Amino acid sequence: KETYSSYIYKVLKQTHPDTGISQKSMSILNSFVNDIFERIATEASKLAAYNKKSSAREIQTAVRLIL
Amino acid sequence: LRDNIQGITKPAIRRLARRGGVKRISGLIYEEVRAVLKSFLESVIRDSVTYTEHAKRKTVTSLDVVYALKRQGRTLYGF
Amino acid sequence: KKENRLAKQKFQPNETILQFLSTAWLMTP
Amino acid sequence: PHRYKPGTVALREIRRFQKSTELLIRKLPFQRLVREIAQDFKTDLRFQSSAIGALQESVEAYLVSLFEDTNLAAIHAKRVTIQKKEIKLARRLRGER
DNA sequence: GGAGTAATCCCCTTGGCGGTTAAAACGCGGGGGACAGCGCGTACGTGCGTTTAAGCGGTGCTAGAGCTGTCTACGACCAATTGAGCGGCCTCGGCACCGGGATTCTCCAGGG
DNA sequence: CCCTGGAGAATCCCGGTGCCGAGGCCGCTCAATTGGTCGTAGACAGCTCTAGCACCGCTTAAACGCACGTACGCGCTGTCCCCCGCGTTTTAACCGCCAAGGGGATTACTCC
Repeated sequence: KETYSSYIYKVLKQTHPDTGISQKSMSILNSFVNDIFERIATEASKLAAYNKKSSAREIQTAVRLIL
Repeated sequence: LRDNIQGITKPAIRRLARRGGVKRISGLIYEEVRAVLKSFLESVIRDSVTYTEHAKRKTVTSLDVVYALKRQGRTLYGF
Repeated sequence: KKENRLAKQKFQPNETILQFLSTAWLMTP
Repeated sequence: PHRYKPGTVALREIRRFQKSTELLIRKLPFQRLVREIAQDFKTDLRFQSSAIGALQESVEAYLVSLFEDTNLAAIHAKRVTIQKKEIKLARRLRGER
């Protein structure tokens, strides 16, 4: 139903106008993008519970440490 | 209605070694790697059956293989 | 290619060396 | 009888087998081993369709990584080919248990 | 006049075979892989005559630390409207491994 | 013996030329707006304070040579082993083909 594919091809048109890709790459995109989402959500969950300050800096720290 | 293994090839195990960077062979190349396969798989299924017997519940969709093998020590992508 | 495409036991005694091939024949022809 | 030195024709075997997406595992009996593993303790799996390919490719990853680690430990010793002791070195250090 | 009995749909399994190729193995030749003992020396072996530092303990507060009033700075309900890309399809550009053509990869027995 | 004339094999530059192929395009629809409501995380002022660092003042604990000195690192060298090379053959999963009952659902027929 819902497809990120149209937005992905919009970004492609921002980069390359007339290039074609495969469906297996799309499925791997789905898997890896979603597991990145899960990991980034997991990393920045209880950081606000490390000290009594419970935002943007949580996910910023997540991307700072995973990368 | 059950089937069991017969020895895991001279040829296909040889290609397994071929992509493992092996040209000739010793007497300890074909059989033992399959033994490591069996030991690792028996350990991971031991953990899985412990998980599914402690609470006595079934499993979920094909997303289990990537998570279970990642905890095991070698997971996969592809879809 | 025939050998590749293609792919009860009996009882039989033997006799040799010292032998009396015996026959009680009324040799009357 | 064009019989050449083994190892160089084994080298061309390596070149052929290490070039494309060819499935080097002639391995539906690998699937039967997986079935024996799965139905060893439980039953009524009712799994997906292509999950056999994913689990088998994970098996390939584990076994082949073991193969390269074993060959590295073998050239570490004075024996180029795969030896069981090299595999013990490759698996025990991984934390097998 | 909606449910009780039961006649209907039906499709899905419980299971056994056509058709089937790969799956493991044989199998012979040999020659490269199998694994180590020695050469000897270099590769370490080592234990007491000869010192800086390490882990400190003699004042006074001394960079960061936990600290209780009373809040400044914000992030999530509902209700009528509406636009993003989704609900479904398949359009025009460019596909997709062995052939036209064969020099590469590898060894071997005579030129030399 | 080196060097090599000659022998074996095998898939890289671009298609087979008919279709894969990704998410534009028809617009609509369902959780986003803004119409008002609402009390909670983050925090500013606040006060000395934990254990001991600046001096002094340390006692030996590692840290450093010597005088030889005494064995094993890597490959020669050894059999030895030994298992692929790749053709060839036989164990060996998957997916339709069969003809039936169970039975969940579902209403024909009906009934209290």
